[PDB]
Amino acid sequence: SENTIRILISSDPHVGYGEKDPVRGNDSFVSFNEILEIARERDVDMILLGGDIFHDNKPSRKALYQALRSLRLNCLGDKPCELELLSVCNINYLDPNINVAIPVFSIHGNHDRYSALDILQVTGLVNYFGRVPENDNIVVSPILLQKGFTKLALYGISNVRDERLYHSFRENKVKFLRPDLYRDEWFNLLTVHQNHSAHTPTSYLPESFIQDFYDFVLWGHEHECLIDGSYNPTQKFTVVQPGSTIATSLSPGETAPKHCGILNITGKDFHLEKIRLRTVRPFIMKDIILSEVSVENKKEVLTYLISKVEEAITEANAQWYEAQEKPPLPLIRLRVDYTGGYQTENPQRFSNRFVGRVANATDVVQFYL
Amino acid sequence: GSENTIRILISSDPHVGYGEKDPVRGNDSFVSFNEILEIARERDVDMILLGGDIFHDNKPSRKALYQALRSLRLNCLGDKPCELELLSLDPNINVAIPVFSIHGNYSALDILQVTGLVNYFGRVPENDNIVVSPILLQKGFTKLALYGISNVRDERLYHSFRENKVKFLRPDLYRDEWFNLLTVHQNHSAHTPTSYLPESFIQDFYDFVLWGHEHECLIDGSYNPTQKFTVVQPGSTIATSLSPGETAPKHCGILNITGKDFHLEKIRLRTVRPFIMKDIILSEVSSIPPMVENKKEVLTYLISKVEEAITEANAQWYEAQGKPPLPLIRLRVDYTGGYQTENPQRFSNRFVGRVANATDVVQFYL
Ligand SMILES: [Mn+2]
Ligand SMILES: [Mn+2]
Ligand SMILES: [Mn+2]
Ligand SMILES: [Mn+2]
Repeated sequence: SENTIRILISSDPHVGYGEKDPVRGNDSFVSFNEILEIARERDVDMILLGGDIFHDNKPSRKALYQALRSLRLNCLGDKPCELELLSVCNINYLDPNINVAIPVFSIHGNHDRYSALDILQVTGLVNYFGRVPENDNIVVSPILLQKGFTKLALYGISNVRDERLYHSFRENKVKFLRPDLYRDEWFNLLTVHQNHSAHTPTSYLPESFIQDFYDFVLWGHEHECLIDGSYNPTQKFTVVQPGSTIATSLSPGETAPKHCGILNITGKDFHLEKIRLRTVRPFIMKDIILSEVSVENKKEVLTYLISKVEEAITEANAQWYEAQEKPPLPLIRLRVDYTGGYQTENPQRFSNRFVGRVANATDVVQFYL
Repeated sequence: GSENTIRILISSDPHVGYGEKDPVRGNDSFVSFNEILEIARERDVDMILLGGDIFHDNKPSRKALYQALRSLRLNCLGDKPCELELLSLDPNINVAIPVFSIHGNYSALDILQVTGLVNYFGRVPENDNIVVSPILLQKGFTKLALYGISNVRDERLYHSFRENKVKFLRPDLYRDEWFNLLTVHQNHSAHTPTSYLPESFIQDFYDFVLWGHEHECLIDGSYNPTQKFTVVQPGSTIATSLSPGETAPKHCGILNITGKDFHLEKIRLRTVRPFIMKDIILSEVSSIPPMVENKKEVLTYLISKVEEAITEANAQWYEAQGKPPLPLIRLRVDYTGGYQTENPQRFSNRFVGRVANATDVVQFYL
């Protein structure tokens, strides 16, 4: 406990997504808050984030305020002054229960002077690292942290266009300034924000392009929770893609239940514990095939799908109780294949049928062939 | 070291953002507001107190907001824990210096407060009726009861006082151990008796009244024998106009309070640009021959006074420090009696790169 660095790890909070929305318009704020709230409740030493912190490129004053609020309420702790408030600005003393500062560390995403990072960072609440100035020639300088005997090297690469990144690695334009003080005695963390898999080989970052000396790799960008990770035995590291904290579209990857994680680093071994996020709105997606189901057909399709949406709703309620009075309006998406001569309907029309019952007021279904 | 003294840096109207987009003066507001806080730190005070008009603009820019927070973190935030050693609580730790302020005239200000760098107070729920709940502070045996009234249109405040609709909630425990400090942001003087706040309307139990909203530095303060308190109108930290009050050299003060006793130390601002102003009556001058083709003469006399004002300005910048920036120079010229004048901007352009307000160098009147 005295030589173990505790890092709460998450990614992609997307602060300010759907601000205007009359149902979901707060989700962003709430969950980014749950993230930092867990960190204090679980008493970690720092927070690491995978980038994509604000959604909008120029965030609202509301968004900026909300991130700041949650950052203070949880990560600032106690402020020292010889001035007591009788009726904080709160006297610290040197008590056993003293509220320490939990510094937040993040790289930048594709969303990420001045500048969203500038206001967070200048208040000393968020620390930005791994930023890249030239894409053609990158020089990654690490953060060096010491807790007890354990030493942690923290390397960062801010989001680079994947193709450009692909070539920079291939042409040797990505150097890692490693330290020579206690060389080979550091735990090396890499925090990136690129696609992990791609349709096109040059549009992602191959795990093989990441040098064997690294022990841990935090994977931003990708929103799907894969918090348990994977061990690359050729590069000898462990890759954790935490996923986002909010469902930023109705894709199958956003349906996997969101978590964050505490990375307990001691010396050179580590332990990672997954922690379910409660504040995230449930998202159940079902794929329906016309051929599988058993032409002048309206009633047969409509009743089935409407009773199939009411199926997902109760399945989504189940998982909010499992994740955790009334649960929040769930997100429901149906992918249906109406091949084989089946009578369809209007997409939004079907989605006006569930107003007040689902949170995605517009696209509850998509009809493909 | 003792310590039973509450030390408070007093200042007002920093007007962060004023003249943001000017090539020359663009950065004055930011630096002078930073100096205020830099001094507070150099002098190890316990807290900062401002009279309001912190931001010049209603919605200050993302730049204006950035600088204020930068200055607040650098000088006021102080050291943070963090139990983790970055390799790139001792006895030389830097403590937090809390900033308290009232309002002048999801705000940027709410950002200042939510970060935990400034505490807005003295808010008024209703303009017609004002109730003032005091912040109670204490450091040792010394007890400070800090009261605020954020700006109210002088006409309504006047009346709200006269009609006994302004109530002060005084704490009942240790009744007289409280040193009572009031922060206001109103006109101190006016030509009609309802558009300023008379010191007489302020209840006699106060001991020190901080007076924002009057930009002119009168930091030496004033004793009110009848009400028995001391009024200190520190002034702004930038010249927000070219008026006579803006000419008095800008200052801030550290206010040491022990028990019901106080003492005010005053500090000259270094970062404030010089501003000299000359009031000129052409009939009060020879060599300017009245009622004949005098334009050539008037011009040399005026151009010389400007030059003369520039030297006084440079000199005043050195007196303050203990190369100067381009000075602010205003000539208020009374041309009555048959004297020929020039275009004000033509005249002001004869000093581009020489003064900091080229567009305005003079004002002609009768
Ligand atoms: Mn991304
Ligand atoms: Mn993202
Ligand atoms: Mn003002
Ligand atoms: Mn004012």
